[PDB]
Amino acid sequence: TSKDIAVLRSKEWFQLDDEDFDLLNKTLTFETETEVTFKNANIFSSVKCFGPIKVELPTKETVEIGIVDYEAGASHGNP
Amino acid sequence: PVMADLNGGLQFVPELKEFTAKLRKELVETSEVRKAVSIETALEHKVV
Amino acid sequence: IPRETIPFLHLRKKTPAGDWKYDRQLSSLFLDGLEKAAFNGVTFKDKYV
Repeated sequence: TSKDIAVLRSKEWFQLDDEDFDLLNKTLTFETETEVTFKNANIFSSVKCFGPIKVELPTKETVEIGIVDYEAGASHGNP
Repeated sequence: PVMADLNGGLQFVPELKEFTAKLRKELVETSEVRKAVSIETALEHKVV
Repeated sequence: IPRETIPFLHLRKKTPAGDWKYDRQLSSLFLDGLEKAAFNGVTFKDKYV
């Protein structure tokens, strides 16, 4: 659909090298790594979530398009 | 005999079919998305 | 085909208004096929009707 690429572009950690890209009938892969500093067993104190965002080609040979960069504090989970 | 055209002019605005299909096919998007965004953002707000 | 002058065999064409009026060009080649259809004739091969 096209209402999904918007909620995506609605995002702040879903940034790319070029928003121009076409995001329909495309398949994306998210090889993300998370770092976190706690202050309790559940209540985080700092959260990093980075990692590339890759796309299927007609060959399905994934390729890099954009980057995730989520930063946060006092979280209770990972969005 | 006579005929009364009580149409406001909707025989001029042409290719009305999709002219109309659009006017609403926009609302659904501009509407549905904000049913999706509003919830995930609220959802987002619920994990942190 | 003279000007202002409609033949006996014309096709038509629509306006954004809602009507159908005599084109000339459009209705001018229906006839070359005919004159063609008359000195040489048309085929209907491979049709299915």
